[PDB]
Amino acid sequence: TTFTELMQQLFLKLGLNHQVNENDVYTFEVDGHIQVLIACYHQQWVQLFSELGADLPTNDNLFGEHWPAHVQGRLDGKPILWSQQSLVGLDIDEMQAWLERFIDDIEQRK
Amino acid sequence: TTFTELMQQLFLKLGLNHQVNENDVYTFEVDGHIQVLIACYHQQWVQLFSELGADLPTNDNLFGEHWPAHVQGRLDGKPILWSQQSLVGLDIDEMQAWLERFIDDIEQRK
Ligand SMILES: [Pt+2]
Ligand SMILES: [Pt+2]
Repeated sequence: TTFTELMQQLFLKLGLNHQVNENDVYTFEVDGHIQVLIACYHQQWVQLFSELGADLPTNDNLFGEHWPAHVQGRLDGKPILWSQQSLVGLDIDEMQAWLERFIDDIEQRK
Repeated sequence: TTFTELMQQLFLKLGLNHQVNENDVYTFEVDGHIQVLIACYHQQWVQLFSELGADLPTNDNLFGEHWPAHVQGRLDGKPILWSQQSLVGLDIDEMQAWLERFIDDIEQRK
């Protein structure tokens, strides 16, 4: 199905409150300090995004730890974490696991 | 089809010589200075890998420039570039374009 269908089914299932902006980007907060953005690009890629605060900028950024990989980047000089995967074949179960996995990773870093 | 089917069809089409090792990793050289490794992990992910020499380690590593993204990492303190995408939905045409695109990117950096 489309990104929104997936997104809806996702939040409507996990009973989590969400926030969609004008550009069609979903946001969900973990506890009270973790914000995760989820957008779809070019009708194929699902992007995850979350800020890290003032984490250890020294990250080798190799693939292997996660599938897909969690990449640490520099935005506004400020540390961020992102993950991407194609929509094709993406089921609600994989979506949930990927998120949990990304959420988990965020905490361990912050 | 499987990774190998794809891989074969790829090299057998572009008329490029290749080299498969013991771990089932394909290698292809561009001109005489560019080596690209292609492996499949967990029967789902196709990984691209190539060394950069002594490039500018200062890379923000944001998504957006390419789909999928070309990530710059540190392996053995030495700069590398990688890209990953799921096998599902992956056709020989996308494979070729992704490679060309990765190859291109390597050159511009080295
Ligand atoms: Pt597009
Ligand atoms: Pt596996």
